[PDB]
Amino acid sequence: FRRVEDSWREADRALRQSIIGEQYHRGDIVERLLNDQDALLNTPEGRVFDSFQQQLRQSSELKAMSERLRVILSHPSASDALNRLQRHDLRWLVKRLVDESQTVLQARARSERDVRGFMKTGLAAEHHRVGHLLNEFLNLALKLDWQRQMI
Amino acid sequence: AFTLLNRAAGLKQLNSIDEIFRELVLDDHSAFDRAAEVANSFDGLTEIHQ
Amino acid sequence: KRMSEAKRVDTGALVEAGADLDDIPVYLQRLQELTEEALPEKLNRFLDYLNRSSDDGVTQLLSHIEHEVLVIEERLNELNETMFRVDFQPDRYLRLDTK
Amino acid sequence: KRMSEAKRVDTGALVEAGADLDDIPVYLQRLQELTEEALPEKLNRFLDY
Amino acid sequence: SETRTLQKIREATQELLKYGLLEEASKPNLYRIVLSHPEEVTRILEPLDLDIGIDEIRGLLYVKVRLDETPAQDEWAHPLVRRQRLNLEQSLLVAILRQHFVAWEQESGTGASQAQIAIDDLLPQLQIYLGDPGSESKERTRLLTLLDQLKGHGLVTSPDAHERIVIRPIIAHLADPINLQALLAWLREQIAQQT
Amino acid sequence: SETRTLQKIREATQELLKYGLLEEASKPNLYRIVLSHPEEVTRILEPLDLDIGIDEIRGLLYVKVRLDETPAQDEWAHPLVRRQRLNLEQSLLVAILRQHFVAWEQESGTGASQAQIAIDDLLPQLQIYLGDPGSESKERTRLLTLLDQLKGHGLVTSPDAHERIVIRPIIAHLADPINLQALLAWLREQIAQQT
Repeated sequence: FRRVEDSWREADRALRQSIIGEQYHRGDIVERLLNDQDALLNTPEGRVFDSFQQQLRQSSELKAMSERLRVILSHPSASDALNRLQRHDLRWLVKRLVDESQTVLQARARSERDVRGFMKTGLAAEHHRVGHLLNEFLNLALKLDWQRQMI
Repeated sequence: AFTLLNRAAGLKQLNSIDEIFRELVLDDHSAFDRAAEVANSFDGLTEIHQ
Repeated sequence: KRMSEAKRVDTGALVEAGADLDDIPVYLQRLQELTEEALPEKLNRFLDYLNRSSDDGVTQLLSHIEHEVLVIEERLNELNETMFRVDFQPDRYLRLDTK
Repeated sequence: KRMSEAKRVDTGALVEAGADLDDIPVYLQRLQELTEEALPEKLNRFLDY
Repeated sequence: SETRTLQKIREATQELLKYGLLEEASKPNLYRIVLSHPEEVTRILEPLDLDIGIDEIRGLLYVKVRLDETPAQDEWAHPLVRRQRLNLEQSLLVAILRQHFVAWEQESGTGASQAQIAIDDLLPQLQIYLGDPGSESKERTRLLTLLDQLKGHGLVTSPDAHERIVIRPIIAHLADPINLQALLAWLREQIAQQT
Repeated sequence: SETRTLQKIREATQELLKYGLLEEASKPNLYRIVLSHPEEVTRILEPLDLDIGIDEIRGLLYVKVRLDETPAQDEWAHPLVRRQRLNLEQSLLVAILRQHFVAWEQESGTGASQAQIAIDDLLPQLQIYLGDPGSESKERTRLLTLLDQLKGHGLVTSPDAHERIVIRPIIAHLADPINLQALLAWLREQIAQQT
């Protein structure tokens, strides 16, 4: 799930970075969004995430799993098999996945929110002109050296 | 720990157990801002759709 | 009548224009811009994708709540364990129950 | 243009009509209706409430 | 012995110099004072090699270095102006702001400066260019340092209680299509030199 | 409509404003320009509630508030002039340089021979009045910071190869010499009682 996060974070970063291209119609950006999400979903990590989510529809299974984990960690042998820390983490596995999936939905909502704001550009005339001016300027910016402090 | 300490030293009410737990005992992680985020995303998407 | 009616539904573009014979250029330019965006073609995909993302958020939230309840349960059992170390009344230890 | 604009501002008394001169009689029937019945009645009721 | 320029005019002008700009939405008195005696202000500035630009739709006044003979290198060479020239990254933020400014101006008309933004929204946008040092606090420090520097040029109010700031309208004149095109051409030139 | 103020005039004026001062022996042409055009200069200052005082022998011009004292305020407030309060050390050095300028004017006349001194002798006295910041080199550093801040306030020249400085005539015209003299009295008083 570490990598699941990295992938969707990267996808969000990409969609942002690309939305600067003035060339993109509203229809271009919506399509880019939908295709980015479908691609990230069908990739293996995406398949893992989707499987996890589908399980959440059948919550009974996850809850039963956590229950059985508790019962197991109760048994005395557990203490031997696992130092304190491992037993802690295993006791709270199901959560530490559920919480982690939240990070995915945050990237999704972040992309969605940015494109919503962008897509509202029913500009007036002169505003549209200066907006073209800006979008031009910014795509120039994307190629500069932002690490060299001197620059 | 210290939070519970003060809430305890403030038990002038000396009220019932349910309050004891809900206020004094358990550090708070209610998900209100989370629900706000979720409904807000729903509305943002409805805006896209509209 | 057509130019008027379209401007009726417009937001931000045809509002600048009239509803008369000289306004045709901007009217059809707007139609052309829309067709480039081909925006209405996204419809079903985006409806389904909204259902997807929103269903995900809501269900994951109804999860995060439940697991918080069970963490609180773990706190309670820890404290029941701790209090079992001592007697509350002569032959009596105190225990917590939840519902 | 004016008649279509009126149907635009219309609340359900002109939309039923078309957008040609044969409708204009209905338009102006609504006009006299509003002028005589609606305006005095409603202004008096407004200030009375 | 000698005459006094209208004390009220002297007040309005010296204040507007202190701020470098003056908004109807805040001090309509001095703003209208200038409106009544704009040529007075002009004459006053001529020794100073300064000028008044005006934008009454936005209820704004703002000084501006006289272009007639100020050194061809830059109006910034002017001895008496003190704050340092704007720089690249600052202009980057400027661009982002102006974008938001114009967007909201459409949404609300070109009236007074209710042009409010929430800082958290800037963090995504600016994150793409300056990157991500992987510490939200670090990037907020960066962002607020920038914003501060901008308010030194008078373009932006510092964060309020709700971490919202309003965009000073003076930006639009700093960011009219002419400046945008000139700077954009210069930016393309720099891309060419670097390439 | 209005023809431009002579470039020479606006140039000398901008010099005077940037440094609040003009010295003939260093920049004679601007001093002379203003001398030939004092009415116009003050007229230019007239809206801004400014004015210049002069000292031909010391060869200095300096800006100054045109307003009267406490006409409508308990204490005069000029927007374009921040009344900075020199901290303790700066005021101390100022008093020393004031009395030294006086003494030099006794030894060489007023103005025609600008006050001068080698920095070395000042370090012991100032350290006595101040308190060691940690080393003699630290005394040099702090003193040079003070000298730089004075120079920025138009009060001294840099310490040259021999660390010789010229004390600027504006010290002679300073606002509250009596308060500085009282502070010097307090300082010598404190030094005398603490032994």
